[PDB]
Amino acid sequence: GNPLVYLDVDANGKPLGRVVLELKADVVPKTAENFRALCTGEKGFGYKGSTFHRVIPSFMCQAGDFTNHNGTGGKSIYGSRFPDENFTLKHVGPGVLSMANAGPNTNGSQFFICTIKTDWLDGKHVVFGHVIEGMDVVKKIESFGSKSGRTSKKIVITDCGQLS
Ligand SMILES: CCN1Cc2cc(NC(=O)c3cnc4cc(=O)[nH]n4c3C)ccc2NCCC1=O
Repeated sequence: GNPLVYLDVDANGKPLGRVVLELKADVVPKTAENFRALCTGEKGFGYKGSTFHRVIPSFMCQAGDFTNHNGTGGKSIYGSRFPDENFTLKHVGPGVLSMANAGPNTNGSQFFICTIKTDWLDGKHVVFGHVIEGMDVVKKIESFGSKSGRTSKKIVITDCGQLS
């Protein structure tokens, strides 16, 4: 079945709790596998220790730049970028998990969790999962964002991995 993965998130060094994500490998297997392996760290790199560096209230929480920690970096398990697998899943509401990009076919490791329906991203960002548990954690993260995306607390994925 589809993987379940987790992100354990701190804000200013104190735990907020756990976000559990279902990865829709049934729809986007290549995109799901990238995220899964970055959660386990099994390729020797991944999300552990990295940050939510861009958080915009009433929009989304973005993370996954584990190389430069500022939005310029990250990489996939396949290489520095990989294609848009499909656009079948839509940005239907809060809790959607989707790939950040720098235009078509530039998926790496950066991703975002929506806190609203973001329909204008349909056909532009690859949706690959959703929050199973821990939306309260996502709302906390969101509350530490700003219009510019700059966070007002240091939001760190302290641990991450695969549950099933
Ligand atoms: C740049 C080189 N690059 C990495 C890369 C960068 C991004 N960047 C973003 O999505 C982003 C990040 N941070 C911020 C803060 C902000 O205010 N905007 N913002 C944006 C729009 C997305 C995916 C990938 N992965 C593919 C590989 C690749 O080409």
